Amino acid sequence: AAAEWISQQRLSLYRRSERQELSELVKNRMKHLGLPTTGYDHQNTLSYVLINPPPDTRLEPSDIVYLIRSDPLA
Amino acid sequence: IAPVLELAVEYVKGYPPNSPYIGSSPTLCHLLPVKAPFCCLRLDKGCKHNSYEDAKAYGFKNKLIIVSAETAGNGLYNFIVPLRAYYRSRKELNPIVLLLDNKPDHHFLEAI
Ligand SMILES: [K+]
Ligand SMILES: [Zn+2]
Repeated sequence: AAAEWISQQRLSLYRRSERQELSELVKNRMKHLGLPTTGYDHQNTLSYVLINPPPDTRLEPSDIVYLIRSDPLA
Repeated sequence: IAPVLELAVEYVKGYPPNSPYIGSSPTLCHLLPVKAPFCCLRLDKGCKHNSYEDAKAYGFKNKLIIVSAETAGNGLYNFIVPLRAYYRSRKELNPIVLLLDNKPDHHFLEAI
């Protein structure tokens, strides 16, 4: 009855995506080198730079403001 | 001739563990029960497990397939998989000897 399990793995291995392919390749290398697989566990964001925006621009969350801080030793 | 009707060591069978590249279609192949150490994949030198130094000392039952390639890469992997596929007859398996100009990397050896 091993053929039933072979067919189950065959359909699963055919249905797997490219992201699973890349993930298993990394994890295979990690086990071969000896590192734990967990912790390897994508970027749906868009970022840009606003140079000197007008003082009316709203501050959004996760905003990073470029600063020129004065010399601490001076 | 009957008419066509209108209406109708031993090897394990599994997938090669380490796929050498992305996009390699998984083929169910005749697999060794335990991974062969990289020393046992070399036909020239003898190792702990065998003292054989050429194909005469091995004494293969079947005739050999010798591949004279320059470097062992993912292409040579695509040569071995069709010959080791599960639907190929196991008794008719032909030993494959890779006659490489350059020493194979451990990535190729781990795949084969
Ligand atoms: K040998
Ligand atoms: Zn050996």
